[PDB]
Amino acid sequence: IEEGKLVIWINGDKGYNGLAEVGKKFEKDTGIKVTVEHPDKLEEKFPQVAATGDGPDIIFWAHDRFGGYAQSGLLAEITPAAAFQDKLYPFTWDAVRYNGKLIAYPIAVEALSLIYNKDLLPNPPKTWEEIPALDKELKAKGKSALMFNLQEPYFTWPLIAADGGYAFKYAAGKYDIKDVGVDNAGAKAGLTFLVDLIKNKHMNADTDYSIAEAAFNKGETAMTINGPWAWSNIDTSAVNYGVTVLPTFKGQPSKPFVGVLSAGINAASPNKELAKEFLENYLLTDEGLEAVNKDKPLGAVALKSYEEELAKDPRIAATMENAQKGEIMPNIPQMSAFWYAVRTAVINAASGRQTVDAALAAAQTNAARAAAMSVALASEYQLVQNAQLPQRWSQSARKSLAILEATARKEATAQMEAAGGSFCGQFPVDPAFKVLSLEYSAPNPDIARAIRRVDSVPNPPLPSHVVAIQSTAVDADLSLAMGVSLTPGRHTSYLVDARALQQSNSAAVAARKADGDKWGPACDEMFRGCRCVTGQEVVFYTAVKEPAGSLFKPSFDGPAFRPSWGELSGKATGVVACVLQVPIGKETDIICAEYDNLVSKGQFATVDRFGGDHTVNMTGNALIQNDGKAISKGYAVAHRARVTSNVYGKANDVSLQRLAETVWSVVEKRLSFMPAYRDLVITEQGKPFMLGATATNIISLTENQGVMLHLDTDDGVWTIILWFHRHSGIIAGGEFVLPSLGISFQPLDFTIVVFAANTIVHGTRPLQTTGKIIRWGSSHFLRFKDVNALAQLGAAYGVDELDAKQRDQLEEVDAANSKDGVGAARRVASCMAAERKAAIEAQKAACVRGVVMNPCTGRMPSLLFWQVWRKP
DNA sequence: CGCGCGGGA
DNA sequence: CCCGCGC
Ligand SMILES: [Fe+2]
Repeated sequence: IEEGKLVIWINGDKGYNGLAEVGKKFEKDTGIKVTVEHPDKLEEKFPQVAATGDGPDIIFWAHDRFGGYAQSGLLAEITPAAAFQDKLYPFTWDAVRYNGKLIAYPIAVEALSLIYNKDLLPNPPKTWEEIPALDKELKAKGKSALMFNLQEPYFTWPLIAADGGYAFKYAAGKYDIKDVGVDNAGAKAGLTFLVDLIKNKHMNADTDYSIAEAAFNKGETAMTINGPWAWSNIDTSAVNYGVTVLPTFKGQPSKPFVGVLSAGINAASPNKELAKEFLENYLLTDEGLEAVNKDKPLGAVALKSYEEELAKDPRIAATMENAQKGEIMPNIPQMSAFWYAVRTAVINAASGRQTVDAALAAAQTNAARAAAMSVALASEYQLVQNAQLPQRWSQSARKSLAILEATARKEATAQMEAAGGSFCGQFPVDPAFKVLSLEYSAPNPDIARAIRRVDSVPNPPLPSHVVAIQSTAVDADLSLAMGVSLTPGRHTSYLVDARALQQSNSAAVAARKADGDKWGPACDEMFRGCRCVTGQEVVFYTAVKEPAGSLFKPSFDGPAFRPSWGELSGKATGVVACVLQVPIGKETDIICAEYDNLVSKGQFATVDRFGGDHTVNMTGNALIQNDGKAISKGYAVAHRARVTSNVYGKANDVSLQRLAETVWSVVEKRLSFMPAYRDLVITEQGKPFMLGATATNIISLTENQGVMLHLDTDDGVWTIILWFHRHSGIIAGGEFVLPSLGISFQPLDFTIVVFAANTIVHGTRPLQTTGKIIRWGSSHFLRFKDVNALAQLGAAYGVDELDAKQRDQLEEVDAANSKDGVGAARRVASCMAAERKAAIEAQKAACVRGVVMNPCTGRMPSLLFWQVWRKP
């Protein structure tokens, strides 16, 4: 977020052009440009981006999400004068309080109303109790009294809550998540009346949003229940309609949930007073709100002065009436526990699968349990983010390791003297040069060997935010504190300022976008500034300066070591990237052999990534839910091979585990933090769906492919990429590029990079080849959605039962196809999918997890094992 | 192989 | 919409 400016995020279904006009008028009076954007997946995008201290200055969303944001410290406290607060209705301010603090400005107010056909029903009923008799009349006329969405409890809750239901008890400025109001007599009475309506055929238990909307807008039912978003559609129809107070139940008003569109201020915003002034003096005025409202209607409004104007529309007046008789929707993330439990209870009670009493008894206890576990997982997440490696660092160990490293440097120097230079395998390594193309030979059936630098330029210098560590003492400090043990005397360590790293990340994605999401001139310009580390073994540590926001979340209350280097004091270090050079031998034989076995046996699924950026082959423990009949680990070819093999059903599973474990073993010898990361993030329920004793569940494979610069947001904390070559020839380009670290390299005999793929922008330049040479690239990574879904399937059916279910589902689908054709087989699979989906959601509702994940971002931590350094 | 159908959200 | 799947 740039100082002296305002950027606003607001959903696409809003009046952003009108809002942009208010910005226009604001820029005119102040000189401060206001840019209005409507990103996709806005509800998810804001907490993900603001968690890194970036994103908009102002966010527009339903107030209920803003309590979760406040828990995460994403929002600035709002400080309106009492004179300003008087201009908005008092209950709208209650909607934007968290822990006694105002956290947003209310804008608009929405709630469900009763919508009725004036021609079928000139005087709509005041009571729910009237509706049975009224439906008898209209049934005689070939019509019905009432149709509304019965599938979503947002819609049925106003009746259920009328006589006493509630979500969480509110008291002393806080919701008590132990106190759920789902199982009291009021709730029971309301749901009973609802199910009696279905029991007496006045409503259909299958009625959903689309069925009700179509029936009301076609003149077939006299009433529906909907919000202001539905008025447009009714306005295109022939129906003469009104909007009024919801019916009472037992003389009490129906209690719809109230949603308040609100404007929050990013805690990481340099422009908080500019934001406050724009919101208080430009938007929250009649002129302001009208400009927005003319673009797309706001519905009811929080500003008393404009609401008095709008309320001349009786539909708006009714909205505010229903809203004032309703309950503000609780603004805490545990509402998800509430929603799932009540949705289940209403569906079961409407289908007779449970009595009303059993349905609500179980929703009550289930919602409370899920909300409690939700809290417990949030606190556990803080422990994993702040976890520390087993301590091997000390001042004595530092110094001894510094001696051994200094000895190894002399020995490597002497060995370089005796050989005439530095070599990685057979490849001559000279850091004075950048390796732009190079030759490989294939003298035998082993892997092709990198032999000769072909095209080069002088090697660009390191960027200024990246520093090679010269001191063996500092080398030993970081090695012992971070669980990195690179080849003695034959590696280079680097320190990278965390703030510049983040700026450079953003510049790299800016360049990729400007190029049209490809390697074009802007990405090339950055590549020309990257320093080649081809043939080197290196590690990059980032240093986060103690806040006296950010992408990185070190705990500066954790234990502190004394650095030999004074400049680390007041900072935390983490490992962002490491490049290894694996000596060809037994391990490389095993790995290459498994790739060959899996290719020959057709076990890779071929997919396209990033539109048509490149082609990628995948294997591993996927769960492809797009495949309706998938109910076990692996791609569809893997499911099939277990049944169709006439030798050994698990053969490809053995191959995959050896492949992941062998790559993992090679990496773990150098990076002892890797098994610590595995042990920390993989749950007991996730472990059977990893590949062996690793943090890998998915493995990719690419053949002479470039890849645009990007981040892998849905993967683990660290990712492993390797390359190996087949056949001889010359490759130009194809470098792996880490532009925010300012480095690139050509993979040689068997280069491996281990890096934080969710937070370091990276990519592979396109390549050109001469001869038959093939560069095979492969990522081993954690794709957490698959392990979560599989862990959930495991909890629902039993881990070992998945193969049996998978075999049965394959057989039942083949049978249908062979008997009744392709369309029948697709119908069997769709049925399987909905059965699978229901089971997964139930386990997901029970907080069953394969991996630990950030509750705020829905992703894995940006880094782990931060080490604080302090030198008094 | 292409392009259909498909799930989840 | 997308590091699937099957006609
Ligand atoms: Fe990647």
